[PDB]
Amino acid sequence: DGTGISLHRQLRAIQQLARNVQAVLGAFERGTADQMLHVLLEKAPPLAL
Amino acid sequence: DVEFDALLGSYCNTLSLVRFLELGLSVACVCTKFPELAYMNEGRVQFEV
Repeated sequence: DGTGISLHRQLRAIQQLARNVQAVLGAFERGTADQMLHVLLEKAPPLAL
Repeated sequence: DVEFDALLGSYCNTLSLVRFLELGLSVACVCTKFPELAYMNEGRVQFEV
């Protein structure tokens, strides 16, 4: 509506968006490393054996 | 015999626009524009006598 109220809470929106997008992209950098050890775990046989 | 039928005129009016401000009612009210009435919750005026 043009009122400053709409401005600030829009910042909060742009803010929260940037924070989740930031969070899910890094989920693939950890996903990978986790993906590894598990794929490393699926593949891996114990030492004892 | 030569005949015709004619449109002898076309009339329109003017829709007239009144302003609350050119009125005497406007003395019975203080008017202010408050674009955030949407975002308000409870407004209050308080008096002392």
